Amino acid sequence: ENIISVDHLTYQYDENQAPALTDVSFTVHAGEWLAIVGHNGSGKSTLAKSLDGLLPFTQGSVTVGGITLTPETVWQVREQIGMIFQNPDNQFVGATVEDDVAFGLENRQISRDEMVPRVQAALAQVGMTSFAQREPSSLSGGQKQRVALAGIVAIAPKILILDEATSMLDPQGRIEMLAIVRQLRQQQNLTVISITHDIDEAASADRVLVIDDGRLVDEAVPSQIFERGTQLVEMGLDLPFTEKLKAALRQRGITPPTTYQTAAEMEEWLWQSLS
Amino acid sequence: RHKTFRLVVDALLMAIVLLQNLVPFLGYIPFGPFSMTLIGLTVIVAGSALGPRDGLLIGGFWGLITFVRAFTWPSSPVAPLIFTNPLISILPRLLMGLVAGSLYLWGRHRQWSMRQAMQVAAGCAALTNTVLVLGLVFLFYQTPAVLGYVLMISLFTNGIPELILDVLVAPLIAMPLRRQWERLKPQ
Amino acid sequence: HRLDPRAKLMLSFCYIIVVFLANNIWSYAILIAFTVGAILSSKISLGFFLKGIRPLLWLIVFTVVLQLLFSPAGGHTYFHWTQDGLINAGYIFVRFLLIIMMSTLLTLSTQPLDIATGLASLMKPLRWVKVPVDTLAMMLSIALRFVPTLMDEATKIMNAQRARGVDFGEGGLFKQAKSLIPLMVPLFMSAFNRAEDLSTAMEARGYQDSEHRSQYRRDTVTWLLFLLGFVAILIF
Amino acid sequence: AIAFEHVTYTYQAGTPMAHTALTDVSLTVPDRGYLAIIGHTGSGKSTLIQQLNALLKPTSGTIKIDEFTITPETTNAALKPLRQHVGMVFQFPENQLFEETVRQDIAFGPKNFGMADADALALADEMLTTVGLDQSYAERSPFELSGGQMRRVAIAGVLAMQPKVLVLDEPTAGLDPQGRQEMMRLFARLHQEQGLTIVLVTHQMEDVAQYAEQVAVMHEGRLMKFGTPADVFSNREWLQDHQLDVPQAAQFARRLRDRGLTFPKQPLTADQLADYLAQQWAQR
Repeated sequence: ENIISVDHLTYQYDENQAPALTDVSFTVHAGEWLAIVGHNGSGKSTLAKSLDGLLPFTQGSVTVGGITLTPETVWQVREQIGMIFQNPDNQFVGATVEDDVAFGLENRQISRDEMVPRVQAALAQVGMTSFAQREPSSLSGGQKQRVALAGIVAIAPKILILDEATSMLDPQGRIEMLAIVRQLRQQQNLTVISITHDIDEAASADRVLVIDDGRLVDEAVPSQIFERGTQLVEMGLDLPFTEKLKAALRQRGITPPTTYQTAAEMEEWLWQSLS
Repeated sequence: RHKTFRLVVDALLMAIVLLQNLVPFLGYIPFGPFSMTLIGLTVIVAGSALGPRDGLLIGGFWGLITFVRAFTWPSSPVAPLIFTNPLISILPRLLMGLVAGSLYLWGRHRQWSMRQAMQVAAGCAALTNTVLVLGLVFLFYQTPAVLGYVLMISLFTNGIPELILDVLVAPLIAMPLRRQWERLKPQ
Repeated sequence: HRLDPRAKLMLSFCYIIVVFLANNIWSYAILIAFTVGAILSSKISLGFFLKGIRPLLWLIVFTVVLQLLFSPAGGHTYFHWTQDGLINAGYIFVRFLLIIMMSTLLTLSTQPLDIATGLASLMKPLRWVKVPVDTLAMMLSIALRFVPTLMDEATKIMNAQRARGVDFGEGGLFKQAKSLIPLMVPLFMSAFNRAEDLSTAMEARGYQDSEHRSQYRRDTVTWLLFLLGFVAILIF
Repeated sequence: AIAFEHVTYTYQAGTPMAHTALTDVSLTVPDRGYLAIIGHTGSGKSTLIQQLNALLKPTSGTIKIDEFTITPETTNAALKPLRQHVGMVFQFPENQLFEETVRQDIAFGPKNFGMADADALALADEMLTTVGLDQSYAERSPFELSGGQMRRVAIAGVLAMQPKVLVLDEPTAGLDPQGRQEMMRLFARLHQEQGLTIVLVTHQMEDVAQYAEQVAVMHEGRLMKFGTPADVFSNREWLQDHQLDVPQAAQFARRLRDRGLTFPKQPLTADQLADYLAQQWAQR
């Protein structure tokens, strides 16, 4: 649960530069996976930034699981919000994996006695325990992100915000990070918010929020968004394959179902169609 | 927030300098008995991109390294003579990140352009760096308390590696900084 | 047995301030005994250390020639009356060798972040003088981890620059420095933009102040051996 | 044409540490070619990409690129005109901008190879369109710009050197779906029109099956397979073993094979599949 109502953030001038936002409002339930797709310069970038203390908006108010975001209520909202950013280094503190995972705690007053076993536990939760002694340089974008996640699991909050956390990741690396969030969701009832252009990440969500030129412009379950077909790419998300296939069929004379099909559904339809 | 950001930027100018020491291609550029540094022109930046507070820190971090370098892993062969007394090595670096910072502040207050202030604050911070080494060398040329010709020779082989470092920073030093304070200024 | 934490620095700090004192020969015979005594324990190869030392001795000699050369020449074409250089150059070379040996013995038995946490805990005093030593620890701990990252990104910019048509190394001194702009400008800007992205991340993490640091962070007998062998040395 | 003839490269050669990143690599690419190089990370597909530019000379074997021939004894000074003939777009090329205006940065390539500033800025003017941007941008600073449009300027500055071979390590990495797309097409269009050789290192099989006429599978420093996408993708277990996979059109194609449909070739893209289903549909 968290609540955004009537939010605006410009640079105080016009609509361009760092993506503006005008009158954005929605609420997340508890233990929901909300994805927020959008093109570029839809404020979906800064909208992530805003649900933490890190963005000084003039209009609108954010409230996260009770507390509403104010200069002196920031550290008590951030406490229950774990954010993972686009770039895998640049959020890496300390030489060694285990110093980073601990960085959350160590500079949050926890004592090395309670801290040591919560860290080996956190590292093991993401399947990273052997890499504890490791320099970040010797790690891939994939891994570097899994320890960012181990960092948030070590402090254990209720909201995980994934600001295009898979953006800069190799597909095999990206696949792992996603599966270990799904893996995470099953246990502890974690609440996930994702900003992505990834179809897989966006399809694993319960509900999708489409931003367009700084304004929240649609909202649906994922099966509804995917019926946007090729207009999806322009919208801020790649194409599910079945929509690739349906497109390539229209081009060749064949008129397929409108409602989004899955591989399983589409494969079945073709067989039934083709006798 | 801003203070935290500053803490990291220092720490990264602090890494660039470690990096220039570790990689000799970045630290300097030979002459060939002599060699003009580039570790100098990084502090001119830290001074006049953030302000003198940081030009102090990065300039100090340098002079502290050329200190331990002089014993453990010498820079020049003319380093185990000079930069082993931490006044002579430290003072020029520390006090040239200072001239760096303020002489941009000062010259902006004089309503100069961002180019003209940068340039001036560099050819100065070079100067008010080289002079101190000649200064501090001339001083410890003449006293023991624990080789005048040798001291003179040491002085001679600074009045040249640095004479280039002065023509270095004034054009080149300005370019990697005008962009920098620009991004900083908006923040 | 490199498993020595902090003192190792204070050791070599204090090992340095010993080498100057030793004027006698019956004295600093004691030095080589504990100098090679240190090296012998760490490894028996005795080759890499000598090999890994050669590059430096070209310097120490390059200096020592200067000491000797000037006195005989007198900067005057005075030839070789150069006794002072012989004793004074000899002392130098001797001194700036026992140090290098032991500093190089240090660097080869101590991972660099173990120093940084040592150095920034040999100033575990040093508070109560207005120095925010713990914050400087932070910026140190950070500086360290970016050194490899900056180094990768540096050669990366460089090769990319080369593809464009930039000649690194070619010429001098002007054309050689002028080729350094297309690598310098981005290196810094990337580091700036790097640090902006980094600080933001730290804020998201629950850190708001440098003052509270937790986590991370046998030895005497070495200082016993550097006491019952040190004070038992300034006798001579 | 590009031709590798037993090219092998070892880092720090003549040294105990020495590492052989690339071993016994023979491959040919015709004129107007499109090579994609795939394989696990650090299988030397990038040691091999740097060979082309001449950023590394072969350690043994030879490379021939049109007028050019690089052998281990080739001196890097008679190779400078290869750095323009072969244009190399490095991954995240946005961290290579440094000039005051964006026009001087684009013109920077050209000038390094002789052009007087007059016609190099003039070229830089026309290069901006090509890549995407408006003339407004010409005078702007590289850093005023967006992450996405900094890459256009990066790319365009390379295109300004007028290369005959175009090597991109990862053109679409860290880009939104549309951005990835404007660009894959930009590249295809140049190859399709204006006839250019593209060399593409990807981890995206879909780009490969859709754009390439030639694939190289690099595994652990060796050239495991080479040939058309049809050749390379037609066997899947083999691919898995080298930590790759067929594209999605082909897996789905299997699902329909599993259900009793037969295709005259294994379909690698959605269009080519839909081409079969259409003819089959007519037969219905």
